Amino acid sequence: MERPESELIRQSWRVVSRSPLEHGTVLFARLFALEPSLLPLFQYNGRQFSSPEDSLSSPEFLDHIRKVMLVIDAAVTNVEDLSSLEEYLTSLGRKHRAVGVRLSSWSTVGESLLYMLEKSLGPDFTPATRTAWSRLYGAVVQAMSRGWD
Ligand code: HEM
Repeated sequence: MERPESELIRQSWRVVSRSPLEHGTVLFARLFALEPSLLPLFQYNGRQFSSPEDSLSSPEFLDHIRKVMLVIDAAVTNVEDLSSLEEYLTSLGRKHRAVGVRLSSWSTVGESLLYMLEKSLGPDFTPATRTAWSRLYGAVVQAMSRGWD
């Protein structure tokens, strides 16, 4: 990730980072709207969520969203030199393994992240901004993939 894209990522993330659960709530609502077959992957207290709105009522799931947003925040923090996060990201890929699932739906999660950013930023979601985030997301998924394999 080069310099120009890096300030773009930082600037755009500031808004998000002020209310991470409200934003991650959009990401996951979008995710389950696009691919409801991912809903059963998130099971707490020996229960499957029936509908996407059920997931938003689960404190365990909302806490999961906060973890996701904290990891994206760590990626933003290290956007200039990710290799600093490489080991952690490989360990995160290992975690998915695993608990049970592949990362074959990585693009859908990526499009849900970009959806949340588009909706939050509005006119500030420039072509340059989208491209920067797509590349950052791609870099994170690659490190996680090294994890998993
Ligand atoms: C490729 C599609 C993905 C799927 C289907 C998926 C699904 C899941 C599932 C089922 C869990 C376990 C939930 C639980 O039992 O609480 C999980 C954990 C997690 N995921 Fe994802 N995930 C994907 C990609 C990602 C990406 C791209 C990131 C971040 C950039 C991410 C960050 C996390 C974090 C931080 C956890 C918690 C890890 C821990 O407890 O140590 N995931 N994911």
